[PDB]
Amino acid sequence: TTALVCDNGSGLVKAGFAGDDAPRAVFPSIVGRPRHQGVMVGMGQKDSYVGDEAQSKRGILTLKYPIEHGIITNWDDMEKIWHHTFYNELRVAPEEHPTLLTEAPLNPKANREKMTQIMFETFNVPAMYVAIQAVLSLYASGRTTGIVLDSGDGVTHNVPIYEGYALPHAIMRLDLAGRDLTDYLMKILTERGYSFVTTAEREIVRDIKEKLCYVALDFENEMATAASSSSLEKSYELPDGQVITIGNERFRCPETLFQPSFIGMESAGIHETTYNSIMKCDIDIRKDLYANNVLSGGTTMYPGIADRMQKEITALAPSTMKIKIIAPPERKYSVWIGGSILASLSTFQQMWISKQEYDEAGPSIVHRKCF
Amino acid sequence: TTALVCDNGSGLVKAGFAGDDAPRAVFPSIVGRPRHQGVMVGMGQKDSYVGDEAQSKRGILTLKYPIEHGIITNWDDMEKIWHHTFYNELRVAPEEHPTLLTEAPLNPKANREKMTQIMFETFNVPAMYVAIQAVLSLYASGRTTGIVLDSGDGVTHNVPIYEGYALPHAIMRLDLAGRDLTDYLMKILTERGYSFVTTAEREIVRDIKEKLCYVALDFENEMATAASSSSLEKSYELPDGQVITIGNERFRCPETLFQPSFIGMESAGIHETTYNSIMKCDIDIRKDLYANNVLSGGTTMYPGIADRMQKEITALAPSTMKIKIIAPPERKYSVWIGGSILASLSTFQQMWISKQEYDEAGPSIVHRKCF
Amino acid sequence: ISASRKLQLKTLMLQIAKQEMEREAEERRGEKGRVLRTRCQPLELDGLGFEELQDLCRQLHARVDKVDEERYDVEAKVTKNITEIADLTQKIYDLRGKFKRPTLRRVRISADAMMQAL
Amino acid sequence: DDIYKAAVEQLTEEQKNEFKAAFDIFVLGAEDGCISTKELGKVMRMLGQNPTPEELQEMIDEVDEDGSGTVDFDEFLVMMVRCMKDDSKGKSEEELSDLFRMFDKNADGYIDLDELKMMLQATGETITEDDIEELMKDGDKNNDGRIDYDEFLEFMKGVE
Amino acid sequence: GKRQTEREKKKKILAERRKALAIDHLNEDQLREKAKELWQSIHNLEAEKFDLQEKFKQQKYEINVLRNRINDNQ
Ligand SMILES: Nc1ncnc2c1ncn2[C@@H]1O[C@H](COP(=O)(O)OP(=O)(O)O)[C@@H](O)[C@H]1O
Ligand SMILES: Nc1ncnc2c1ncn2[C@@H]1O[C@H](COP(=O)(O)OP(=O)(O)O)[C@@H](O)[C@H]1O
Ligand SMILES: [Mg+2]
Ligand SMILES: [Mg+2]
Repeated sequence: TTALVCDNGSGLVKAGFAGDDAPRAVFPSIVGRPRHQGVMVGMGQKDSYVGDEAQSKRGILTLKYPIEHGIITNWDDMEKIWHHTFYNELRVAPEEHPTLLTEAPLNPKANREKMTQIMFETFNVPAMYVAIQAVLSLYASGRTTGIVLDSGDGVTHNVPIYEGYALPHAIMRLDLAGRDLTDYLMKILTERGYSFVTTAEREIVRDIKEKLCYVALDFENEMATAASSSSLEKSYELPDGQVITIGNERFRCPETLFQPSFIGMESAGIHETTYNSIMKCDIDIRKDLYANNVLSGGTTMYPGIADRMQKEITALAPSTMKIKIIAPPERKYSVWIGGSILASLSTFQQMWISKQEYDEAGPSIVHRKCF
Repeated sequence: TTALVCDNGSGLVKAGFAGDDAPRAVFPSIVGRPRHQGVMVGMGQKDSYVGDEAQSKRGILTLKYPIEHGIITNWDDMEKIWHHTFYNELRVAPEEHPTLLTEAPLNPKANREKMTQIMFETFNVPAMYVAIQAVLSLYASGRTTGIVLDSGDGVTHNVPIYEGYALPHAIMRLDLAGRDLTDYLMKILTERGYSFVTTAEREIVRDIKEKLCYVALDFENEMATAASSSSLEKSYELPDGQVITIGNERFRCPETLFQPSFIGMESAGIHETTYNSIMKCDIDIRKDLYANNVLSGGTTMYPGIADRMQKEITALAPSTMKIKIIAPPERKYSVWIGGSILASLSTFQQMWISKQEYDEAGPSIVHRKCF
Repeated sequence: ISASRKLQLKTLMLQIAKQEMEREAEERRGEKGRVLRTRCQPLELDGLGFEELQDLCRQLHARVDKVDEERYDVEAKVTKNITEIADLTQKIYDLRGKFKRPTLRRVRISADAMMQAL
Repeated sequence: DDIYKAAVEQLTEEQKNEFKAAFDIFVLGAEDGCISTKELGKVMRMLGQNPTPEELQEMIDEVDEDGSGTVDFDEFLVMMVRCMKDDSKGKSEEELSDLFRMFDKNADGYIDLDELKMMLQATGETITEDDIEELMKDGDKNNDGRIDYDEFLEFMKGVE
Repeated sequence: GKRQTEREKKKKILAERRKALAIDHLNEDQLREKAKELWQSIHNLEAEKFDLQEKFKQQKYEINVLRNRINDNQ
């Protein structure tokens, strides 16, 4: 039979059968209970709208993501999300399909063990396998080397790989991602008068960020230009009218990636953690990693980031090496495409964690040889 | 058995069995004791004529409404009105019929508790339920969202509802209604020479208001036109002859709705309390409320109000949203039609306040789960 | 186009549909019996010694546990699927028939000829 | 063809009250019961009955084609009784959906015309002007290339 | 993951809450009767299992119907 390539993610759940080009169903991972009282009788009001249904009734819900930073903080809601994904968005019972979840690097063990225990006890799948979210993104590019920066919505991690041999001592995981950029944008919009507070209006700020923000090639020059002319002010229409005008908030929101001091984080930007991740590698594979830097994940879709990052790394790196940044147009679904490719391989067909194996060793089987 | 859908109202009591199209008996709610001495013996003169009987002998009575502004100020008279409604206008003993009263929003608790205590002790009904007068008017329109402006004769209230979930923090109740318009019309008629003082002549002024007054599309232009031409002066024949001619009093009486400063009230008109009630709602359901504005209640029957209100709201609202005002021809009985529909539902059949429940918790049961 | 055969055609279609429903019920029952026989083998109770009964009932009890697991699984499945079907049916009705539930009325009946009585 | 015909052959007094009321409205005695379809519809709307002009116009297009303006008692009574809602609510919606899913073998989210033709020929009924394309004409509302159970209701709702 | 109640119920039904029955401890006639009871219970319950599979069929039919209706209407 065919395998189910699910990809929990944090912000958008992407799923679909193995062997295709794009995920079949992509929908936000939010579960929102209603918060008001409700007076109409017999309206058929449910107790929790999940997935894309709660992005249409969000006016009277309190949306809450069940995955904070890669890790899962609310297991009941995550179980509800998985149940919805299997039964309503794909309509395939899990009793007859292997599953291939994905997990960020350096995550707590208990999260992974609970994930496998749920998949084997509640949904009762035949066999499931957990894979690191960066190796798949390297599969999708058709490479076999390269250092991949997978800046998702929950957590940004940077896994270097050479000739198929991952370097476990050079993984640099940073917890700045799309959600923190949304919060920072929502916080700097208040400097013009627009106040978004409700958890429903966070979605509106996310839409503003997606449609308007861009990464500046040079930050100081843009700050000077936006403060003199008015060629940058782009307007946007809220879900009820009252258009708003975003000035130099456009390139200040995604600039947080390269200067995490804006949101008070100490660490260095995504332009310098890649160079540090390279320098921890051996001295003889640094040229190949320099030449095959891969971008993935949703948050790396800002217009103009593949040039800013290249300029920064070229500034840091030695002058002789060639710096090349692979930015495929299908960046958002790169991890899932790689997952489909991996699940479609014949050599991989014996790596699944078969159910009888789980019955013999318990949920701690995932840390064992079947990784 | 069938349920009795009574609707106390303030000015007209509307009642009838559940499941029909129109109330069976509609009659003014006035109780008038005779005031003169009376010399004929054996004429069979009663001590209080209630309902529609006191609108024919009103020449020698002192009519007094038992409901001032939604609240009930004279419980003995209200009990008399209910007794008349049950026994003479419907001729069904209440011992064998559930009842569904209606109550304005934000009313004193003691009023509701006394109402249920009367219905359970004096009339001894099997089960009664109290419902908010705006949710029913939303039932009758066949919608499930929308913000309903129910401008009755006692009190005007504006309850917004979305997807069946009422928003309790956005109810704007204003105490200007048909009765204050009658008093203001009676007060401005004195500018031509016609003086109505007696409580019986208030009924004549009410008839004048119903038959002649209309809401102007633009107030200043109408004031200028009525002051130059004479195309507006419509005449009306009193109950004894001596026709009267109403000039620009025609559109000045109902204009008080949009400018409550005429009768000295501070608050804003019904055109601006609706917009304020909308703006208190969440940012994502404002479009639906804009598109589904519902009118109900008797006082919204003035010829030309559904255009004036739409013009005013379109002036206030953002230019992109579409403003639509639902004004069904059966506006007056909209609340009662909705009450019939609600009482005819199967899902609602277990929400009644059964008598044994009242015996166990006292009259304060109404504030509890059985709302 | 005559309204004459509308009644005959709809009655004939109702008869055909009823025959189809009863036939489907009968064939479902027969298939269920066959699947039951091939799953739970028919009970043999002849010439059996007590030890043979002990062993057979032990096998039956192990099978009882196994099939109880199977059936509580399919019972949770059917419960969840029924709930989901009801929810989606009500959602579909809301999208389509919510505007029509109020329209269910018994109106314009008495007041039509109850105006001159006053 | 036969349902209202049977009902008239067993003429009930409840309907007979209105029938004879409209008769004395029409026939004043020793008449042939002409009662033209135009006049019949006029009176049907007049005497407080169902004011549906559609059935009246159907009769007018259908009756008094003789050129004498007279309307025989048989068809006049048939159209009077069928003007009123004579149906047992057309069975049950869920039950009829099961009937149609037994009818519909494709289960492609709808049912195609050919399945309807198969069921119709299984019924074994006579064919007339309301055949062949009348179902096609009525059911092709949005012309979705199919006759769904919802489309089948739109064509001939209230199947009894 | 706060479906501990759900999966704990699953395990309880499959192992504990099932008719966990000591059966091979009975008189010859008694043990035969108990075996007959087990056999009948399996038969009736698997008939119910077939019924649930048929309900899965009907639910899938209605799912397909709803999908087609949604697509045609939107
Ligand atoms: N076109 C875009 N432009 C800018 N940011 C985007 C765009 N699309 C998505 N994002 C950001 O990326 C996030 C989605 O990232 P995604 O790759 O789905 O995370 P995950 O790894 O959990 O799947 C969104 O929250 C959004 O903030
Ligand atoms: N046709 C009409 N035109 C103008 N005003 C009307 C009309 N009918 C009723 N009214 C006003 O509405 C009042 C009746 O309102 P109603 O809806 O009966 O109040 P309640 O909510 O108490 O039932 C009357 O007092 C009258 O002033
Ligand atoms: Mg990701
Ligand atoms: Mg009212």
